[PDB]
Amino acid sequence: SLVKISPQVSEALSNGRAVVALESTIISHGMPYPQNLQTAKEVESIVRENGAIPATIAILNGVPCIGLSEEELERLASLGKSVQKTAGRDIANVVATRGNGATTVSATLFFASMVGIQVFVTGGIGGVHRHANHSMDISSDLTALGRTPIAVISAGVKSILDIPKTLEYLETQEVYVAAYKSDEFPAFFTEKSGCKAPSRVNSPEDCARVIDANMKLNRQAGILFAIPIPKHHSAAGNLIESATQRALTEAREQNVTGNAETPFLLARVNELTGGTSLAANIALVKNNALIGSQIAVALSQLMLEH
Amino acid sequence: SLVKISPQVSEALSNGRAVVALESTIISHGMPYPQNLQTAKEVESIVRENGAIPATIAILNGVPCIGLSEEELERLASLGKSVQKTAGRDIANVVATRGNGATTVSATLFFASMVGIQVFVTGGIGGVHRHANHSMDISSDLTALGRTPIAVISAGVKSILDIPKTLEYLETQEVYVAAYKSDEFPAFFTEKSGCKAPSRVNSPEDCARVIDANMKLNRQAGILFAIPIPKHHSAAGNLIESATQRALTEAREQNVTGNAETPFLLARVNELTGGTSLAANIALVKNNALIGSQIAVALSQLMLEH
Amino acid sequence: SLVKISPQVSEALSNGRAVVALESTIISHGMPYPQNLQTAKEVESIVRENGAIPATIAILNGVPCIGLSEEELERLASLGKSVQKTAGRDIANVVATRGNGATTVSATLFFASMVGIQVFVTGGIGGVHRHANHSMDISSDLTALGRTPIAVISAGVKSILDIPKTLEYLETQEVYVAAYKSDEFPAFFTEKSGCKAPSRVNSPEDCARVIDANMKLNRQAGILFAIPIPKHHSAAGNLIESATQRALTEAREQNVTGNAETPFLLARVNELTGGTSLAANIALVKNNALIGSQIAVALSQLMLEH
Ligand SMILES: [Mn+2]
Ligand SMILES: [Mn+2]
Ligand SMILES: [Mn+2]
Repeated sequence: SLVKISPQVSEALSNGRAVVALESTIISHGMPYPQNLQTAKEVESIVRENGAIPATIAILNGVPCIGLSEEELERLASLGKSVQKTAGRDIANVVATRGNGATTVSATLFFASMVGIQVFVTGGIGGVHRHANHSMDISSDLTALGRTPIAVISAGVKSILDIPKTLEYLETQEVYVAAYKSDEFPAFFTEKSGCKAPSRVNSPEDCARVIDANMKLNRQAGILFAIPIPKHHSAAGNLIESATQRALTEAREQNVTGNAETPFLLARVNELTGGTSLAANIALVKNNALIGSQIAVALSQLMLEH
Repeated sequence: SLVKISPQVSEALSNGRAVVALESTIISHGMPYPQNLQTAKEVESIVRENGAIPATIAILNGVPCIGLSEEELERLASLGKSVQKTAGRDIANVVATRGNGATTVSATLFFASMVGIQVFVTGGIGGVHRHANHSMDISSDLTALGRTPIAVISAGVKSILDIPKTLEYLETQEVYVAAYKSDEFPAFFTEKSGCKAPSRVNSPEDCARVIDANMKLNRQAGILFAIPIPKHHSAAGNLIESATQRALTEAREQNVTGNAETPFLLARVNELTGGTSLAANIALVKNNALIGSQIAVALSQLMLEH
Repeated sequence: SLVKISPQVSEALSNGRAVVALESTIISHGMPYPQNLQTAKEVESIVRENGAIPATIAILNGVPCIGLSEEELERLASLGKSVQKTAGRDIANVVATRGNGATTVSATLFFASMVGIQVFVTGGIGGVHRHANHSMDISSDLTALGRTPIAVISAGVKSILDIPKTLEYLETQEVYVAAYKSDEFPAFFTEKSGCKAPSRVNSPEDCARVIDANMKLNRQAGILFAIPIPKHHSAAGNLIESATQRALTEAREQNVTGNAETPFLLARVNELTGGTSLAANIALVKNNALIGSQIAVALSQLMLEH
């Protein structure tokens, strides 16, 4: 009764119809207003055009909202960076303080699974940070997915993170990880992570069959589908990856360590590449929304045929 | 039906009244009998005077007891160090062998949450040990709190442990961590850990609002509130911290490693400081009982107003 | 309705009678057909002779089977190595693709616990790999047991793995670990791991009392019983351990690291020792089946006496 579900989303959920959850970060960190709103509308339209209902999730004035109205999407967008970045562990505090929160992967998948949404489209997922051996800095996204039965549709893991260790951690958490139409696990900006995909899926229908099986089994762990960046944005992605490897090199040369390591890398990449990173992120989210919506629709067919 | 709940505690729980869980360690390792009993009575009295019901938890002759009678508290106290230190994973064995067990944070929070107690007052919580990178020695307290929806009221984490890594681990487990009336996460004996508080709460009512939100959301992860040592015991705490840093230094100089590392540190500190450590621990538990009881009462008001 | 339970197993479960779960690996990697089938029959017969019902678990043509018919055991055995090694996170994919899967400890304990089987006999359990500090390579067996209330009957952990870190990890996951009739935690092939047992049990009845307590408490974490290799196979085990320590030495000398480390060790041991490893594994599984069946029967008595 604390959570507000939009009528479009609740009616779809009642009848087993396709719903795609979305997080509130394309909005809080996009282009200058009202361009971030326009991007959010464009992503929701991709979901709608493919036959699913988009369920953008955010917290507004302490109210968790699953499915946003036009007014709510506008309000969220005009707030811009002023919203609290809200991980799962932050939800109760944002509710208690009646704040506005843009939910991360861990928080969004909590709310999506709470109400029975099976497919959550994101950009990337958090992971094991570089030099986690000394810091233990590991995203709660990985824990959350290990104990929430939901499918996350991502473009992989950023090379700023430790991708091999992220994959190992996901194995240990019992998360099924599959690359989409590839034997290589994608990094976010490049298809080349250097890591073999632990498993492979080749169509939205393949994906839906795995989700359907997971639901029928009542497993409490989730699924990560990783969709490699489209070749039409490989130039933008390759630029970011080149800048990232340069930043990593400069970081080593200047002995940047500890809590300053990750923010230094992020900082240096933006100077070299400006807006191309956001452009790549938007292209990735839009690709994930397309394939994620097809997965959700294929799943609703399997559910109908039960 | 295995667990025995005292009539005072069960009647309070039936009516949504304030209850504070307590562990059985102030007793098993306090001053010489009957001084450890007197300390336990003093802590329970602080809870009672503030309008809550104290629920001390222990296992006696294989019977988990939630809420102790006068006879039971006396019996437990006279046993002294003879009781098994009982972590969550030890409970079944202590029950099976019909033993006596003093429950740790992980075991106490299991029993407290089992019966619907929302607030558990402790001294400190276990954590990531120093050089866990080589040992993986990490307290089950952290795991337990990550999957039990209960608030633990603590004075932070001892500097004998690795506080930065403990904080990271708690983030990954989706535990909401907040310092009380400070931007700094407290170490146990000193307010100065060197780590920023990941979040802050400024009153018992703030705390209760977070717990209330967590309950309404049906989140399965818990909450750590960390209350800095009162200035009136900072001298005792500073002495312990000084002795701890000296022991850490001597440990490095004598290359103490592995399973001998943590017990060496504990051993050296006691020689230098004698009884002041226990005095500091008692002051901390009594402070946590005061604030914890106020939190529990404020929470019972929120629940009444639902 | 996706899972097929044999009539013998379902009738036993309905009436609280002794059932022992078994995994499908003695079969997929045993002696040349039909010798692997004969070994599987021999293990099931040990369970039957001791008064319990054997429940071998596998996935055949996408159907999870709990309890195999004569035809199914034969079919599984004739498939040999062609079956997918199926961890818990792989189950949904094997079901979705209608494949054949030999379930590992993590997958088998999921299915066993799903239907109410309390005792699962295996050979060994997976663990923390050597140099996990750099790789984070850790078996999902440990996670799975930390959140599944079932008893696993094993002969310990292989010295190819990092046994001290595996024990620490199990503590953190809240898994009760006990050595059978010893103060030393067994390695798989040798009773000498160099690690003290965190706890000890001295009879099948002791084991059953712990399981019974765990069930009554409704704890969601499981139990690992580790049974040291019988002295009558210590020569075979000692040979394997000697070969393992030699392989470890050669690995260090040739600087084998990363993802090549574990497979190199496994590879070298087989060249030096040929079939004695399988012989030792079979002896261990058969010993675990004997004691595991006694535990299951003793537990069914406790349940009858409730
Ligand atoms: Mn982090
Ligand atoms: Mn420990
Ligand atoms: Mn592994």
